Amino acid sequence: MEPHSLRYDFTVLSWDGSVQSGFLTEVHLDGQPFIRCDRQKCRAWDRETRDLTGNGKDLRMTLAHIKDQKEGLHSLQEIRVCEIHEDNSTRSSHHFYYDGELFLSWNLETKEFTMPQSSRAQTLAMNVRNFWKEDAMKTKTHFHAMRADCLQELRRYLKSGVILRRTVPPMVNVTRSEASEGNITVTCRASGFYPWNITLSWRQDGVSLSHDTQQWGDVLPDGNGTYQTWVATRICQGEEQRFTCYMEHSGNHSTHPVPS
Amino acid sequence: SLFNQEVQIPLTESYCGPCPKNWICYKNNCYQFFDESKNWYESQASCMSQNASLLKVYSKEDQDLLKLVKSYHWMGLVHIPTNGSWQWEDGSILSPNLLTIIEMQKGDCALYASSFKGYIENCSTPNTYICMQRTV
Amino acid sequence: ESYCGPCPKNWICYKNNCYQFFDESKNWYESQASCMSQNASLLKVYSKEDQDLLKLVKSYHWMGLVHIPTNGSWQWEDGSILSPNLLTIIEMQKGDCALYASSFKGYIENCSTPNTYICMQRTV
Repeated sequence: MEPHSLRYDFTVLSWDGSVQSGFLTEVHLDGQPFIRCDRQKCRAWDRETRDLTGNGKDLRMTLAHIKDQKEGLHSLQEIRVCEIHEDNSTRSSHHFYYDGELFLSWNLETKEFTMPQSSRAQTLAMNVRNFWKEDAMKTKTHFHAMRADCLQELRRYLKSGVILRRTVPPMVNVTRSEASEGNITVTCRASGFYPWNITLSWRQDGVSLSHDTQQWGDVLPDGNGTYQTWVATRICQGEEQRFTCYMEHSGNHSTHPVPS
Repeated sequence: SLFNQEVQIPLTESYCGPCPKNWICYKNNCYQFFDESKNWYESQASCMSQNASLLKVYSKEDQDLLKLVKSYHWMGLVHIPTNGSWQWEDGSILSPNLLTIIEMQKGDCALYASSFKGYIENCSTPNTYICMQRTV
Repeated sequence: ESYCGPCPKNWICYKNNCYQFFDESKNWYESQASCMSQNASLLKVYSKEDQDLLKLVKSYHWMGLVHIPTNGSWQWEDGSILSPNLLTIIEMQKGDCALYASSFKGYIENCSTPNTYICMQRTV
């Protein structure tokens, strides 16, 4: 099963080196928009304001310390994500992006910053790291506390049933396309299913056909948050009996014949 | 009603204390921040050497200045494992609706952080600390 | 001495200076009017030793520091000069007002931008 996730984002901008008044704060629950704040005006309640939007103010101060002679627009984005997996193990990441590119990350295992190999990335990261060092801004404990906040909030959303993940079984339908030169195309469509992961395949006498002897739809969004896909193969009239469609989805498995 | 309604004038001013020399005085409490990192036991010993306890949080209104504090600091909050409940040095209970306690490291002590957070920390980890003395 | 003040009854006392922090965001002009309504002024930084508690302040907050471009340096609202070796001024937004941040930083901000603010009584 895919893990559950909580994502915090803080974004600030400069124009010609002047850091603008705005600071955008977002909270996404399993990729889904939840809380959006424009400065302290938060929309989905004292915790929404206090500390949380405050991260954007700290970010305005960080962007003021990034030396960049290139005029026009710059952007700084801070991204925090924690994950809770099926087995109760956790992930966490803490990333900073300048003009849309990663320049700094915090590694929970080493309790250390990691920078990218690029020399311009390392210069941005040392501007920021030296600022935070001077003014005691973002210590080891801060990074561990922010991780502990994220997981505790994810655990509260999960308990409350706000991100209640439901299984939605596919509808399966098999259709036959007309017998050009004595051959028919049999198509197996699975629609309205969640989650995304599905197995679908034609079988001849109960053995799965090779990938290359079948034609494959992508897995597309199918609305109300569900998916759809299909698989096809070309057989001889007379043979329809030998060919079945096999479907596995979250422990369901079913076999669908070619209809008469 | 400093007079009969609220107004700030020289006549409605008072002295705050008594407190140790050069501590923070606010609404009948004395505070000091120690920048030398110590474990919980040594932070407690240091405060008690000055006739003070570690920070006790009892009121968001009376201690609203705690909202402005940078960084993480030992306070006087300790775990009784027998019950699974938090109390202060003075044996009083943690009153509900004062602190959010956050599981950070497995441990029996808590760091104060703004706003009214307690981060569960290993009692042996060196940290800065806040001492508190009631004026009377 | 054991006694700090004199100060307003519900204000923070430290080395006989009187302080308060305001959470309601106001522009520089409205923050200064609000401090003066309480018999005070926006934070003036005059001593790293006497105001060492300013090291422990989270986030940024209006203080009483203003740019007059005509004379071409930073001064406090009361006309007194910024003493050298107290504040490092950092250009954040183009503007003529400054936010206080730890440790003894001033961030240049647009005077019209709403922000939290620190009041201090004019020193004895």
